[PDB]
Amino acid sequence: KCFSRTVLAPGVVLIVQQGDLARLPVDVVVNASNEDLKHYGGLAAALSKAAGPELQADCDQIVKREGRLLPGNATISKAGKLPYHHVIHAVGPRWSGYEAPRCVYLLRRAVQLSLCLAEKYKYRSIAIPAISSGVFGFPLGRCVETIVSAIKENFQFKKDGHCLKEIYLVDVSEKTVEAFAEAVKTVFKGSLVSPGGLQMLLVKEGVQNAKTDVVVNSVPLDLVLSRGPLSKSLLEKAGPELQEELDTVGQGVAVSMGTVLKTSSWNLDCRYVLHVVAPEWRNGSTSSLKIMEDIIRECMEITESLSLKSIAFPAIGTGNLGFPKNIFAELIISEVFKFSSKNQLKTLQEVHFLLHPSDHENIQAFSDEFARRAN
Ligand SMILES: Nc1ncnc2c1ncn2[C@@H]1O[C@H](COP(=O)(O)OP(=O)(O)OC[C@H]2O[C@H](O)[C@H](O)[C@@H]2O)[C@@H](O)[C@H]1O
Repeated sequence: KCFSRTVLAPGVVLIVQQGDLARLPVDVVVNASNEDLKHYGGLAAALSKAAGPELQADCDQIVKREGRLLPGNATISKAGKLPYHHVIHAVGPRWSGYEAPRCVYLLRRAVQLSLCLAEKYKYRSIAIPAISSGVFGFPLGRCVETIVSAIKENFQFKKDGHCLKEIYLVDVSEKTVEAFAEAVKTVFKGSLVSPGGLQMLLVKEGVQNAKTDVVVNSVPLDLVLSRGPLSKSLLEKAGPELQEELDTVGQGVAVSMGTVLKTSSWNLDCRYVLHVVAPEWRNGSTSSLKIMEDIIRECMEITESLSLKSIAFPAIGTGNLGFPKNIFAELIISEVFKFSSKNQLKTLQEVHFLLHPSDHENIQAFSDEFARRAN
């Protein structure tokens, strides 16, 4: 039983249907999974059954070679006896009344990530169930608006290249599908304040011209500052004494992934510069998403321990490391929120976002997200 049919964009159509994810006319289906890729209850169990042990087997090996996933994550496995080659496994969040927005955030990261994945393997049709709604507790109303919002933003934010044409939104119960069809109906000043007081300023200057107490740079494993365009602009403006200081502070240290080192500002108008070695997008890896949230937390954390009052973040990793810009905007914003609410800060009160005037995708990404957050 089909319900509605909606156009997103030329060639692309969103279809709410009733049906069984096991037997559907699409390239790939999305599984509501957990952190271990274990499929012991729910639909994922329905899927495992039909697929046979092959389905679990690959998962098990995926979990032993890449390790457990975390909420807000998605990977891709063999399908076994299913009418597909692959299943996309989306690990949605567990639902908590207190951490609502972070839950909304992670449910949506999962959906976004799973669209990325299907797009990577060039699929042109996908089936998505109401992830999280079952045994992870996510109230059916918010769950499905979030999924639909996620999908909208996928085609709204960058039209530039897309393999997907058919997105099915599925379930076997009639009410979940009613939700979905209601959800689709509903779905179709750069300055926020978190609960605990700290505010985030959208700012459209070169990072070199920033005037905060702390500024973050993104830099490679051997710490040369001349390579990336962000690093280059700081190097140029500060003086070469920043390269000399950085190489000397990172002397006795086996520079790894998620490494943060502090230097003084020289020519620059800030007091200190935090230099950070950000992870490659690696296709949206679990690691990449941890390590980056961690850097973000550490730089704010450090800053509170220096008793400083303000810090300037650029779109780190959205250049050569290949982070889809929207995903990042929304990664760092969540993290500033999550962090501010959970701590009682004494001196940190202002996170600025420095976006090059000529970087419209980054200006765009952060605006849209700021708009949602003020909405
Ligand atoms: N002057 C500026 N002011 C503000 N933003 C800027 C500026 N210049 C560039 N951006 C934005 O800055 C963003 C980041 O661009 P990238 O410099 O590649 O850093 P990355 O974090 O992607 O990683 C690449 C580096 O790290 C790796 O180890 C590589 O070896 C490189 O050294 C882009 O969105 C720019 O639009």
